[PDB]
Amino acid sequence: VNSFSGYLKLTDNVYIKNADIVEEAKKVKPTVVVNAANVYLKHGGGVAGALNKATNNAMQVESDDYIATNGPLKVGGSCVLSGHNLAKHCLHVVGPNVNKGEDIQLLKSAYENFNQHEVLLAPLLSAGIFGADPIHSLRVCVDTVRTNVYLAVFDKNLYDKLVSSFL
Ligand SMILES: NC(=O)c1c[nH]c2ncnc(NN3C(=O)CC[C@H]3c3cccs3)c12
Repeated sequence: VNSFSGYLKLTDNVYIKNADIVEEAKKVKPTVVVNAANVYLKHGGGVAGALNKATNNAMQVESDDYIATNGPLKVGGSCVLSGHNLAKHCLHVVGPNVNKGEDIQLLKSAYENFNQHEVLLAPLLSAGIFGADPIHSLRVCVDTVRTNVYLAVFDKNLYDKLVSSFL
């Protein structure tokens, strides 16, 4: 039994809510919040910009040090950094950005990173401003992640569409 409230059960291990992941993080303080990152950990907009803003830019400062030491991530890859005031840890996961011309088949690899953590609060990878089909992303999530995932989808119309079309 955990502290997530109001989530709609989709499968054995996947749940969903119409909420801002940032506000969910401030309320639950989960062990792991997932960031929808890019390979440079440049947190300008989307989920990343919103999370980073909520940390008063501390996420970006930490991320710049990480990149200076380790270089960029891979598309489909991840790294674990601090969750700052929002969670114990932040798992920065790079889904492919179709609007940048990145390869859609890498979305499954991106979701595989979730399996290294027992419970996660997460956004819908590669959707929104990342340009991929959100129905496809939810499908890949449910078919790839085996650990317990609490998905927050900010857009109300999209949330309703995702629930109503889910198989
Ligand atoms: N400014 C924002 O994008 C958000 C701020 N809080 C959020 N909490 C949940 N989801 C959000 N965005 N996203 C969707 O609505 C579906 C896809 C997902 C995205 C993932 C990567 C880029 S956008 C946001």
